[PDB]
Amino acid sequence: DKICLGHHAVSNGTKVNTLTERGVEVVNATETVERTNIPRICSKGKRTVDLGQCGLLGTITGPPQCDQFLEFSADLIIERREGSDVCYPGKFVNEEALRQILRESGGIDKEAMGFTYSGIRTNGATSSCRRSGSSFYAEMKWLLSNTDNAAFPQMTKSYKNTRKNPALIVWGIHHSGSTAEQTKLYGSGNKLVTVGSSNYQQSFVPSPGARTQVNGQSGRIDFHWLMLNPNDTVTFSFNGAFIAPDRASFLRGKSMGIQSGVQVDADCEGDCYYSGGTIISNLPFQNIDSRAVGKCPRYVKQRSLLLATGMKNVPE
Amino acid sequence: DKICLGHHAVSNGTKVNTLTERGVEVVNATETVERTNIPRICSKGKRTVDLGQCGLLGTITGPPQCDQFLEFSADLIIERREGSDVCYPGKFVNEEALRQILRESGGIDKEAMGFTYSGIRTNGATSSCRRSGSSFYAEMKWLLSNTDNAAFPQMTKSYKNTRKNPALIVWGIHHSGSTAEQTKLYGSGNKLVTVGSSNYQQSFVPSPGARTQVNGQSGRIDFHWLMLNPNDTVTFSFNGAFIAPDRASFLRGKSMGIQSGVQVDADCEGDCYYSGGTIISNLPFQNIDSRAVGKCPRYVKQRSLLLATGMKNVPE
Amino acid sequence: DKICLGHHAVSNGTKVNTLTERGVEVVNATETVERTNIPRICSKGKRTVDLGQCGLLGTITGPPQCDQFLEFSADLIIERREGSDVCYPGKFVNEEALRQILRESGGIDKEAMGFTYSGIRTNGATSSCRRSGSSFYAEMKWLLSNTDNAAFPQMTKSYKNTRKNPALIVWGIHHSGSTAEQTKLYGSGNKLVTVGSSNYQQSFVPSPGARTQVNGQSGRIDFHWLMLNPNDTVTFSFNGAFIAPDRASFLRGKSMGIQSGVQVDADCEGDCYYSGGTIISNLPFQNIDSRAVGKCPRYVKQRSLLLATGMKNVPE
Amino acid sequence: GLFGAIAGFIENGWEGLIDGWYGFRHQNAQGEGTAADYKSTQSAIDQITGKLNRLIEKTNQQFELIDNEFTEVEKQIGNVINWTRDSITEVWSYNAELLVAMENQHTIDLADSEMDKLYERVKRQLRENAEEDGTGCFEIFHKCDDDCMASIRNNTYDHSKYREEAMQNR
Amino acid sequence: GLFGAIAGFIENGWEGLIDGWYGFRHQNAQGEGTAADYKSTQSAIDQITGKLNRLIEKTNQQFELIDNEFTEVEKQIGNVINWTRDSITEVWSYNAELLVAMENQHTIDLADSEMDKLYERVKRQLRENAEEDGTGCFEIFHKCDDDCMASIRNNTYDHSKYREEAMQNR
Amino acid sequence: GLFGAIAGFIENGWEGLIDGWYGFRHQNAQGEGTAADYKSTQSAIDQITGKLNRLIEKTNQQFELIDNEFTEVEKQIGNVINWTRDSITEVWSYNAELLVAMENQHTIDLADSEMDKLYERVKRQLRENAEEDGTGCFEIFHKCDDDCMASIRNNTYDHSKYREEAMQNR
Ligand SMILES: *[C@@H]1O[C@H](CO)[C@@H](O)[C@H](O)[C@H]1NC(C)=O
Ligand SMILES: *[C@@H]1O[C@H](CO)[C@@H](O)[C@H](O)[C@H]1NC(C)=O
Ligand SMILES: *[C@@H]1O[C@H](CO)[C@@H](O)[C@H](O)[C@H]1NC(C)=O
Repeated sequence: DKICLGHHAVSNGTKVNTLTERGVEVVNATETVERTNIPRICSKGKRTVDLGQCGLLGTITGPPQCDQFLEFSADLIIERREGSDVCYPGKFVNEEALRQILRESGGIDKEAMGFTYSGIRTNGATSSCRRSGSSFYAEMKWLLSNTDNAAFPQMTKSYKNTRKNPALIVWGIHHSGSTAEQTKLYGSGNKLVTVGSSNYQQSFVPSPGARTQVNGQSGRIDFHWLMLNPNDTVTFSFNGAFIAPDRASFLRGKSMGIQSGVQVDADCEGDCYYSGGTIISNLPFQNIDSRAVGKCPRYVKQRSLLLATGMKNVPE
Repeated sequence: DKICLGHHAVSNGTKVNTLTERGVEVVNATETVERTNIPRICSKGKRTVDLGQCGLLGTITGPPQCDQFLEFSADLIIERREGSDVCYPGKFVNEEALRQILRESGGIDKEAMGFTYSGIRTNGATSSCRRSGSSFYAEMKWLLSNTDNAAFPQMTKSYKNTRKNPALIVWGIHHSGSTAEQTKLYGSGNKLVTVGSSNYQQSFVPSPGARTQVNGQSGRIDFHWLMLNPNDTVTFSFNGAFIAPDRASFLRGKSMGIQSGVQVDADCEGDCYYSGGTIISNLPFQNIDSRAVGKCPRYVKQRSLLLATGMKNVPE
Repeated sequence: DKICLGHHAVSNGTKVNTLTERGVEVVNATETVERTNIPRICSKGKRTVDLGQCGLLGTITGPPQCDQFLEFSADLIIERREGSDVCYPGKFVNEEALRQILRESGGIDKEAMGFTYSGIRTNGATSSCRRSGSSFYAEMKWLLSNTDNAAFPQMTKSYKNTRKNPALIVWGIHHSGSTAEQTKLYGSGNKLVTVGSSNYQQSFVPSPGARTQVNGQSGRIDFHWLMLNPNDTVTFSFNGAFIAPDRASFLRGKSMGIQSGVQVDADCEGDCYYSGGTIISNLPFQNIDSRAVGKCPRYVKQRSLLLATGMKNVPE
Repeated sequence: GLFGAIAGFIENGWEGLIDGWYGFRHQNAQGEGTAADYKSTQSAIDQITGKLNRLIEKTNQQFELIDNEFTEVEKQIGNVINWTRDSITEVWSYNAELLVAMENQHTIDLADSEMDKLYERVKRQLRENAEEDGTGCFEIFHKCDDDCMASIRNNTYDHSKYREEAMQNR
Repeated sequence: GLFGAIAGFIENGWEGLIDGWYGFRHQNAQGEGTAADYKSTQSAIDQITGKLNRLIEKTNQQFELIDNEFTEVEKQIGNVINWTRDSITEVWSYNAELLVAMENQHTIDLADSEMDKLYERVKRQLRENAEEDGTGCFEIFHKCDDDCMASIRNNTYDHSKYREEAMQNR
Repeated sequence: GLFGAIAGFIENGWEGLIDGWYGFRHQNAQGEGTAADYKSTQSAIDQITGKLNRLIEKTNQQFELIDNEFTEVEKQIGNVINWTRDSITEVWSYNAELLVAMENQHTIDLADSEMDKLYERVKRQLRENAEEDGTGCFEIFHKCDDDCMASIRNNTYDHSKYREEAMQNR
């Protein structure tokens, strides 16, 4: 007598949303929003750098912490909450622009700037940059007057970038804890530091006086930096309060910087990183970190968006 | 003989657009882009603040206008076109950053900074900050030399944030209308004001000289501000031209700031505000203000986008 | 006996993508992503300006290059890689903000500011701003002391914008190549330049000292600019190192600026421009320049996105 | 008209059908009757409702000021802000227009579908006792008293009862 | 093939149908003819046209420079700009690819629908005088001279005229 | 249910059909058999697969930090960044939800279509030797031995063989 046609069903299918109806039960579905972490920076395949105590900007100036990292090479660079760019108290002018530049630089190749000095101290040091007791930023000479209160000679120094890429040039302005200590280090009367290239052109006056006792110092160092074009030249005019570059920095290749709070792991391989791990997923969406970086699934508000992969489910 | 099936129709349906055809007549449609204003800030349910003459930044420094608002509480804060942050002429360094910070702060809780002064005038005043004739920013002491031309003592003051949140600290630099009036108020010779914490570190020189006659003054006050971390400390070094904080500010809870030109109304309830009213709507789109704020319908170019809610309409 | 119905086909149809299948052969398709350039700025219909050697900011200060362009009119403005804003070495403070302002201004209408000077040189010149040998920025008077080392008189100058639009005001600060040349030009002792309106309020100290030998000079000019409101007034206080405005600038109508490397052409008509040409297309997408400007097709990563305009193709 | 019923093989709608969206209009011995079909009407309605429920939506995301209407922010920053906001306006304006057009297309097609579905339901009910007039009518080759028509609407028409007679009107 | 006609129960297309998109190919006593159907062809065309009209569109929004190709802007600001623009590139690239795939899916399905719709129109015309061969042909159980075929195409085929005979070929 | 088969005129699914997605369940003299249909099952599968292939996708665009989790950037810039990023979150969250709902609607509709398409294929196979019971069954007006059923499934049922007998059961 009869032939009938039908379709399959399962007792327990899963609910999905449609244009027209919420929570319709279909046979099979699949998840579309990634929620799965890996509490470890999946470093395998790429050359990694964990800075720990080192602050990123520090890898240019070279305080104690960053001695490991004065000429590093990387594909992936890793900042840590405890990192510091500084030993003797001070900020970097335009700090974050520079941090961003460094996070993509593939590492730094340092090189001497050939600065020679006549009739002054080249070896200023302090009880904050500890090594052999008191020392300094391994890339900066703390220029001081020949003896106490000795008027600091009006000087000029100069450096030509003679490479194909541009050159990162950092210098510092020592703001003394008191007018007394400034004239103790550089001699009385006004002080100026002028810095000029073709790109750059700016200048600085020191500001002596007492601030809060960070690291046991009351005065601060203002760090300034510029980029120096191929064939171009930097000139420094100064008569004190000038923390001089000894070397300049050059950018190797290319890399990506991440701010992580979790272990490394060169067993697993990754391409999307977020502060608390790695996201390996095929899914086109994630709900983990708005701010995650690398090659990533788009970030969305939604915990789960189930995509039906089967027909309407209609059991008996 | 016969049974026929059909569908309904109406003589006058409405036209909508489809992937395939423009202005097809369907039975019923509904609007999708909101155009409906309420010329009143729907304040009901939330604690409101209308500033009027008061300028927002003013609520920290405290010129005449903002005497109402020196310790305000809010959920919703309202700026008015006539508001002013200033009595004695002057700008705020980084003004808008600060404005944004205040618009979300739930109000300010002020507290004394315990500054005591020896052998100088603490009570500087002016014919711009009117109250009892001449006065000043109710939160700032205008520090002056003990009498005319008296050299202003080199001073240092300090304050530790001893609370769980950070502390908003404002100070000012008086730029005198002439070198004459500067040495009349603070004494001859150079003047510097240095300001430092752990976060902050910056400094200031006054710039005496004549500018345009705003408010009957020729010189100006530069207002500067910093945020001070829990457990942290601020230090001021100075010998003149320094408008000192008397109190510091703390942020209460949370709020939202709007720039309105229209009356308040605590009868109606709202969540999307724009300069010229409130937008209460279920619609997922609006065409009213690109810049509207709160919990809002997405802004679109389109006046109307009609969404069909009924079948193709085919009359007789 | 029989009637059959069918559809057409073609031997060689083209492949397109669908929601469900990749590279399905349909009869006809059409391209959706524009790839077609026109190596020429299609200027017809709109008043054009090619600057060449002129730098855009230069059209205000008026070094040699921009003598053509001191009062230009435009609808479309065109910057060239070789353009320069400067003859005597120096940067513009906030350069790019200004550049953007100018690219939309419809041109500039210049007007005298009525500045008169007593007992000083008004005619400073240099071997960089070549014309009649040595000269200067055709809109700036290089104010100099009456003869060498003569103390420069403390002066004040003032200008009221008496028009309906605002007024662009540029001035300059000469940073001398040495303390010697500064006191040679303006006399010994400190120098300050203060600039104030109701909007603006800022001030400047010169920074003498040697920088790299750009254009045969070692010192630089800092150019500063402000916008001056209708009815408002600017005041300059100074005693040296001040490069004075002779005229102020006003914005004519409206325009659009592009950065082009290719020829003009007033034969063809355009509305979307990119550095290497013009994009005339109906297509809603392009793959040419991320950064292209005007009225443009959305930029997309995809070389081609073929949109089927015909049925599935099933040949024999 | 993806399904060709509405604005298709059915010539036009019934301005009189105030009862529902879909319905039967019969002509028999006893006269002529119009009734609406609950199930199909209700389905079309349920679905458009679901569309609405989805589209009438509020995102629980607050957005605050980055601009300033009173004292204009710095030109470069405010220009970047204006550019970002205008670009985002472009995206949502597109998203809205597209959403609405696509949703209107699907709504119409879905109604068309519900019509077809009903028609084909009755066709299936009648089996061999009626023939399709092509205008969305079924000519019944037997006698259909008002109780019969009723049975066809409440889905209780037994084709067996009338097969002999109807068939016989070959 | 949402409707199963094109690339479905009709086996394949006719490379010879240069007249239009859809058409009848008959075989009778007098020989064999192919003709195109204006109405269905024109509808499929009208619709794809409508798609084009909508998709070939210019937004009247000017966008200006915030960048600088000659002298690069400040790193932090230009990095924010690069990030915003690249993000917006990602959104539009997606919107475009999706729009095109969805539109091609619908275009194909729409053509499939137009085919079905035409077939079913002829099926309805015939009523009981022909039987469905399942390849998209109607076997006519009477004699269909070229005028008859013509009548079927210009929709003037009266099934009453041929019912007796066709039926009788039970 | 754009096509009204699945969750439509077919009353419900077969929890027993473990062989494929679609299938025939016959009842004859010899008993009762269930078999799955490869072609229809495989098409529905091919298509959903294609959807997956498209949706399981990685964009080859790297995005880097413009923010800073450790030492917070300047308030105005970081506020602009927060606003841009949150706006972009709003767009993708919408794009994702819409994509998934639209895709689920179409997936379901597509399966419904595949069911219809199969039914109608068998209907076409039978021609005049069977009648539609309206529940998704064909009552066969002749005798259908297990080889016959098989022939109907492997598409080798010749209606000519059984026309006389079936018809005769008028
Ligand atoms: C931004 O655009 C608004 C119009 O929506 C305009 O009023 C304002 O002047 C513009 N400001 C900037 C700097 O973009
Ligand atoms: C922005 O991208 C362009 C090319 O895509 C590149 O030339 C430029 O360096 C980028 N800007 C910055 C400052 O990263
Ligand atoms: C941006 O949002 C983040 C949320 O993780 C918040 O921590 C940060 O304070 C916000 N930035 C500012 C300063 O608005």
